Amino acid sequence: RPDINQGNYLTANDVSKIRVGMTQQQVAYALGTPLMSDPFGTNTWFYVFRQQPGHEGVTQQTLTLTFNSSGVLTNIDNKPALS
Amino acid sequence: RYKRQVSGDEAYLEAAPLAELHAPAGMILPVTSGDYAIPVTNGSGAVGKALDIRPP
Amino acid sequence: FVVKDIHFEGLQRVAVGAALLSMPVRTGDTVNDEDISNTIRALFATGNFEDVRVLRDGDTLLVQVKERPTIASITFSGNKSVKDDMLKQNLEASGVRVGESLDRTTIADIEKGLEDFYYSVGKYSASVKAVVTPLPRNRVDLKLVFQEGVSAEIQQINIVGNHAFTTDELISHFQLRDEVPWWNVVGDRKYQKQKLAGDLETLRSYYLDRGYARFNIDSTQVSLTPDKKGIYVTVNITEGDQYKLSGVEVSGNLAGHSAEIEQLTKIEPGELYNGTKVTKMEDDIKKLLGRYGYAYPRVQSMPEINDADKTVKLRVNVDAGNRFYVRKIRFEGNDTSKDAVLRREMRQMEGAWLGSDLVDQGKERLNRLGFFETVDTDTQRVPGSPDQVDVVYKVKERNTGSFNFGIGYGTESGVSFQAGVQQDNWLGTGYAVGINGTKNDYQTYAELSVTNPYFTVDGVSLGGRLFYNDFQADDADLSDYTNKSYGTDVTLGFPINEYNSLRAGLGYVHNSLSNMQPQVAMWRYLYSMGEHPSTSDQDNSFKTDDFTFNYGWTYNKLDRGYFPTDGSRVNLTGKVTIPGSDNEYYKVTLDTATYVPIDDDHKWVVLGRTRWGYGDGLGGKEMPFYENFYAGGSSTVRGFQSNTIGPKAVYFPHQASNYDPDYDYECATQDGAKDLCKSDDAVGGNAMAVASLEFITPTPFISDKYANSVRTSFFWDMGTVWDTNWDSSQYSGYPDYSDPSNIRMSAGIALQWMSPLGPLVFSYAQPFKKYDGDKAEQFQFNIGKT
Amino acid sequence: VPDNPPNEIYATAQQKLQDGNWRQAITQLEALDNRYPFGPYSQQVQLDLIYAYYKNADLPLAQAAIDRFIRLNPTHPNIDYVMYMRGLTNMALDDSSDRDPQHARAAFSDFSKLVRGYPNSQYTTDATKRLVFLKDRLAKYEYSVAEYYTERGAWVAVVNRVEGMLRDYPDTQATRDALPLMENAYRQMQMNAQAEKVAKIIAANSSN
Amino acid sequence: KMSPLPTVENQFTPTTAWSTSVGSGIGNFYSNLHPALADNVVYAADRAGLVKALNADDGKEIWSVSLAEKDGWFSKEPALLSGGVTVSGGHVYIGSEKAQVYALNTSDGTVAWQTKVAGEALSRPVVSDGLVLIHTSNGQLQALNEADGAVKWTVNLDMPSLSLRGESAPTTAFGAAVVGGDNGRVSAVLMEQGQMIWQQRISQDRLSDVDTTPVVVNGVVFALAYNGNLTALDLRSGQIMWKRELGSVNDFIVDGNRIYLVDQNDRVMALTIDGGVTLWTQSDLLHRLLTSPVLYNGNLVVGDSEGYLHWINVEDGRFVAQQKVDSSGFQTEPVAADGKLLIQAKDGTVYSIT
Repeated sequence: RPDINQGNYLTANDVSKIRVGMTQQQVAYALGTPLMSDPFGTNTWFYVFRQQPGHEGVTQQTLTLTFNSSGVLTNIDNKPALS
Repeated sequence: RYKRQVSGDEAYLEAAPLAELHAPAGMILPVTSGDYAIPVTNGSGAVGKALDIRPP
Repeated sequence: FVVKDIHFEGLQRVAVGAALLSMPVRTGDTVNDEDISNTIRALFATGNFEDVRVLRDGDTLLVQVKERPTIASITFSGNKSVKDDMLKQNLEASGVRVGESLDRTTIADIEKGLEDFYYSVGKYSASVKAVVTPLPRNRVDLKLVFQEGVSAEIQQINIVGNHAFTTDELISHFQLRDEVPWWNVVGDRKYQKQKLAGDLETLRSYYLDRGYARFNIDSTQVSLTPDKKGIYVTVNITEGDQYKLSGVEVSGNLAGHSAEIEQLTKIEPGELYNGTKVTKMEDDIKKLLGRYGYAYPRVQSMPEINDADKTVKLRVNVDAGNRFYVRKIRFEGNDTSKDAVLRREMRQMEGAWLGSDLVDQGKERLNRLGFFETVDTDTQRVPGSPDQVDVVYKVKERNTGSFNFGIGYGTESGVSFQAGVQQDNWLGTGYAVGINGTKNDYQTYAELSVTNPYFTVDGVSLGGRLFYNDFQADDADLSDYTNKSYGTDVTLGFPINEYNSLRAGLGYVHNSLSNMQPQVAMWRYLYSMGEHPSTSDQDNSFKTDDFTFNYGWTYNKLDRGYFPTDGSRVNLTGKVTIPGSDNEYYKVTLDTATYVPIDDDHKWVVLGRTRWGYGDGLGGKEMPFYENFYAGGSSTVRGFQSNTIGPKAVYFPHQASNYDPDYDYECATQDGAKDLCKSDDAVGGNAMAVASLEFITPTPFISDKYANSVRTSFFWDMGTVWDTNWDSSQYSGYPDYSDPSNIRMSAGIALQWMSPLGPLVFSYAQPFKKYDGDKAEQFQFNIGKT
Repeated sequence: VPDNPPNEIYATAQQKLQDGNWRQAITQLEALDNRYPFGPYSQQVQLDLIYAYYKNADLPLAQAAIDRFIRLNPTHPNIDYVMYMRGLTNMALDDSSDRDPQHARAAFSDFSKLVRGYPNSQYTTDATKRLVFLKDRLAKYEYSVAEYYTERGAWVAVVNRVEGMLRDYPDTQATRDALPLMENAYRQMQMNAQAEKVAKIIAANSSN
Repeated sequence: KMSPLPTVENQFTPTTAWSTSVGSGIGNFYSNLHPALADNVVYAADRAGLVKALNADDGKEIWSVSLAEKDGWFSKEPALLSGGVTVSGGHVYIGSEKAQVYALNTSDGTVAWQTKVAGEALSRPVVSDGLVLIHTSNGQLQALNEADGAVKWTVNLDMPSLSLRGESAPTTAFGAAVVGGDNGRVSAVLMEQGQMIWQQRISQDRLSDVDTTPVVVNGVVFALAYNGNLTALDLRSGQIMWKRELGSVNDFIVDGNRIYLVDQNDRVMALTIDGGVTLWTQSDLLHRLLTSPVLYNGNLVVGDSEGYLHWINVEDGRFVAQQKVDSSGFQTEPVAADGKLLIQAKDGTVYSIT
């Protein structure tokens, strides 16, 4: 079937321009709007870069960004793959 | 077309009531939006064929 | 001005409340002229009124008004070529309909509008005149008087400034026409801007592909005779001389993928300039930048002309855009076809980054279904977002229930009727259901079919078939027997390559053989089945029930389904009996078609067709004779009568059913038959091989203006059929029907084109090598589906 | 239609409406409304025309009657009826779930306006029930898309929609059925930390 | 509908001095191609590319020559001659739909010169000031040298999206060519190098106006347009003096102090030159697709679609004669000079009329 593509495109370089202590607008400006957040209690930018060509399986890096009460980057979690 | 002649007729329904979802501890359900929200209009009028939809 | 009261005059349909609601000024307000002007043009903006006056009474504010006249009737007079109801349908959409009112400023626009429609369908002399009759109580009846007139036609397509090519041979590739032969379906001679638009581009590409990089269209005049019945198209051009491709030069906000784009734009220098390879690059780069997330990559290319060498340097401006993300893929207008039925044909994913082309692929793949009349895309920016978007497809659903009736004529089966009732979108589920029938000389076929194109999410289909086939061997120019058969099939067909597709299915069949004139080969198979009937009485009846596993491989890489000039088609179909079946055999069929062009213009083509067939029994039984292979005929080995190639019957002496002279029989005892009889009528075989070497060429006498609609072919056909269970030892006096060395051959001409009657294909063939018994049929034809 | 005086034609159309033969009523009324468009009780006719249209299942003609009636008369006593009928007219086109939900939405709108503007109306209580239906219906439409994309392989697309459902139709049966697809959707992208919460939302609530 | 065939008692009774045939002629194609008379000889032709010279009293053939280029015995391509014929200075000028203008020798029919132009040379070539003026289907007003046919200069008029089948042959006065335009405008240009003087618009879905042949007298140009007004322009400024709401594309004659034109819908009338006041009007040949009117022996002669020649009195608009002369029909213009009344049916058949 056609190639399944899901989430945000992450250029692996755009991930460099982001460092802890940023407001949501800068990350948003440097990574675009996140397709998904956490809609339950907390607030966390979910940047999934999922792509799946047919009969080749999924390649996926997950860039999870945790902001504090005041909408400022406190945690930068990068998973460049899965197993 | 032919399906509408059945609705324009009189057929009625009684479907899934509305039950509010609980919120576990250490989290919360998302926001209300409020677009699709039905007020509690009190009382009883005739419903489903019992109601006279003839023009007053 | 203190307003202590608002008073109305002239209100009839519009009640006080609506007017009073509409006004900015209100009772108790202090008013200036501004607030009155606003009020006036507020009242005017409700669509309810024609003239309005808001004036000051002593203390009161008086709103005077006259309402628009209420349409009570819409009548139609002179509209020969348009349904009153459809014409009404357009009108209620545009704005005018009974119950509503008439803006007396728009009658002109109504007239011009309908008149515009008529202009946009051919009749430029068309005149629509709206007569408006008043009635009491501010009512009105509007009668539309139509003077349609004659539709115009293109008296000429002309091209000036062409020296490298004849005008006609350029018009040969066009959509618009100036000639339309009675025997050709070359297209109509009606005019629409879109055709011209396409023709310009075709004309452009024609030159651009042959190296005319400086080719330009200077202008295009559409002339029109004063009598409004004649149309002339002139397209003026400037053909600059030819050019070799110097090289490619990339420059723009490449997004840093300049390392990869050099590979896309590699070229062999000294290659004649080609406008399609360019476009291919332009889209390749655009595809790459699309793969990397960018929604709308732009690639533009201009040729830098170097007259000295006469070699063009291709200057490519890339302009990679931004990334966007599809929040939603929406569907509206699908009032009967479920959402999942539209959403499957998507190539753009929800909750993923955007691909401008992937949004169009979903549009085309929505068109291909034939489920919708019109289908359009709309890309809407999400409110308050710099990169999020909703893609919305708007569909207009079409009735897919169909009555179909066809009719064909061919030397292979005379007249042939097809007829059926069809529904390709059953209840808006994507299921296709049909009850269909076919009828020719030697058989009648009737089937009921239900199929699901997406039993798997990825395009694997689910087949279901219930059938009835009545077959009469005599009419098929074979030895006599009757096969009435019924049964059912279920089949999976999975896609794999867009050029290749596979299928596999389970099928149950029941054949009731009857009325078989006793011959050796046929009976040999009956003994294999444990059945031993009378050899002197064709009063016989044999019935079997068989379960089979069927498989198939289709491969299609033809450049064009119609008049292919390159590529190859290959079809493989195989049958095998699964234990439990009365019979025990397998069969295998392989069809090969291969087109080889040998000139750039693709008008001299070499064809190579092959057909291989082999089947056999497994458990010491034999393959049934009604599953045999044949050769000779219009579509296998021309020059020969259908099915004539192969083994011939060896009849037993028998007493005919209702014997009478005047009629001819085969080995009838009542004609003095006491021993086995050699014969001419074919029986078929379990092993078949056919091959043909055609040479396609240009048709040599029809004017180039439409000489491409007709295909000539010079062919050399070869064929053979034989029987591997044949006992040469026991039948020495008769030919060896196990020998495959008996090659039948023929050479001939074939013509192909499209008539008002349908698809035509002729063939005049001479069989220079035929073996004894073989029947010739030199002139063969075919009209429509057969 | 005969050119008899309207007082008898109304009686005629008043003895065809009761009969249940609508096409018969329509023409006789239509005569009256087309011919006499602003009598003292000519809206009383428009209402009957709307009523006849609705039952004769000529809905596009019913809508265009309603909207005219409202446009010209929004403060008339019986707009609750004329709006309730607008609701019914769209419910009729809805025909229910897998298909274009715009009609259900429009119905939702009409009935919402009805219950807001006129809560003590005769038609309010039934309208509520119809709203309860249309709610879960509109939710189910989302559930379907979620389901397809769940079959597809897109999970982002799923959780976005299940989330959307949780935002818009949290209190519907369709939404309760949808949470497992979100949990799965997370588990497929290895956002287990997020799936785990959805799991709690399920476990801490009824399937009903 | 189409108006019937007027029934009229005609004293006098006209005849046919002779009739010669050219090969197939213009066919059903709207074309300007018409006969040409000069010094007792008649030059005519067909779309196919065949030109013939004829004695103007016998209709007998002096010479005949084909201009359709052939590659061997087998191949022949039509020349599509469409604009002409014009004879002046011992040359025969004809324009091709192949964008070629041919100049033939009046003596032997030999091609003096041939020239590529800016497009379809539909217009009647007009010869003046030692130049041949061509008005091409691209609104190109070119001037070829009368001697060698070199493109001396080119003017470009803007063209609407939709046009009637052109074009407008100009009239030359005081060293300036006055031409009508598909634009709906009359443009005056200097003959020397094509200098733009003035450009006057007389135009008024698809309502437009192609012009076609204006006529100048005493510092007044007269021009006519499709469903647009008839106008008397001042020759110096091109300023509109008086108007008249009526149109046409076939030529009109100016004679005495009257004007006669053939309307859009084939109405013959008589206007005053000073103010365009209508005198007499004949609506009896409506929509019969009349040809250009000509003035012959005090009568107005017009051909029509069904091949009838109509002779009408110029005093009150009464018919004076009627005649059937060819089945093919009459579309292109008659030629009425030297007392010889020539005309050409669509099948290339020329007709002397007495």
